[PDB]
Amino acid sequence: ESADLRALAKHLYDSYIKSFPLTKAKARAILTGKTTDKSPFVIYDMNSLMMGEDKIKFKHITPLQEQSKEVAIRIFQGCQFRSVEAVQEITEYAKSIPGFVNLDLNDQVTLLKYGVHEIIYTMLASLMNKDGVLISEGQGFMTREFLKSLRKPFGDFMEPKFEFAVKFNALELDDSDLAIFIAVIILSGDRPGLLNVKPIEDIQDNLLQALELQLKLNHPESSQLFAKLLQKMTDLRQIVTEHVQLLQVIKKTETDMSLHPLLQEIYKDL
Amino acid sequence: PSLLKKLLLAP
Ligand SMILES: O=C(NCc1ccccc1)c1ccc2c(c1)cc(C(=O)O)n2Cc1ccc(Cl)c(F)c1
Repeated sequence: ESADLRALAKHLYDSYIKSFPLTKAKARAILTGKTTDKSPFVIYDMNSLMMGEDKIKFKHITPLQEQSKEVAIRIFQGCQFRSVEAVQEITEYAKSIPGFVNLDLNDQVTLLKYGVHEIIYTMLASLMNKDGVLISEGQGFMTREFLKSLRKPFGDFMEPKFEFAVKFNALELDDSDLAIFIAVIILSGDRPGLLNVKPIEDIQDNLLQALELQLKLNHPESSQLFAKLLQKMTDLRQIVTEHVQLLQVIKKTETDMSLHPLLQEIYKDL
Repeated sequence: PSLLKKLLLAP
């Protein structure tokens, strides 16, 4: 049984490389300054943001800068745009996981709907230092302090993401580990409204074995790593909860904020 | 029409 589980881990890691353009390996290389490439443009303040504002990939009728008078809104829009693309990359990876295609589509939609936010925050940690986050596919770096400067409620918007990333990065997971971990999160059988729970948990049980084999082999000296990682899964639930509350406060609080239809689908009835 | 469903039935 050991040989079949190892093949699954390989399958997932290959799909992961195919699906996700900026990997942890690449992100860490950039963050550690070990790269042929020139260092990212650092946005730490309003002036740096203005010069680097053009670098941000916001695609719309008007340029990012003209989009709002208020800078926290423009950053918010950039995050939402990246999230829409992130959901596409996750969905593509979800289709790669064995048996996911066979399940009921409505189940497949339910799993993505709850899964995506938790996966995004996992992979965001790959982009994160204690001091900031790589943005725009590595081309820029926005500091944690600058994100924390923005007026309320936006100032506290990214901070739990940073707090989670410090703890999660301390696990020192590599890309191969993450591929399986992510697969496990997608295949959670306790999502509200799932029609057929049994096939889901069946796959998730298989994924969980591959994961702990992966972690023993890849991280032999790390005692109870599997345990620590499962506990994180529960932490992610709690980040998303926090995040949704904040969106509602924005919803009623800000008239200007506009939500993409894809996000809007995931957010409704959550 | 779910947009997620549309993404799922994509190639
Ligand atoms: O909570 C996030 N999504 C949920 C969400 C949903 C509705 C509106 C806003 C939020 C989130 C936050 C930050 C994120 C990403 C996702 C993905 C990236 C990424 O891949 O870079 N980042 C970093 C980042 C930081 C600053 C700028 Cl300006 C930016 F464009 C991107």
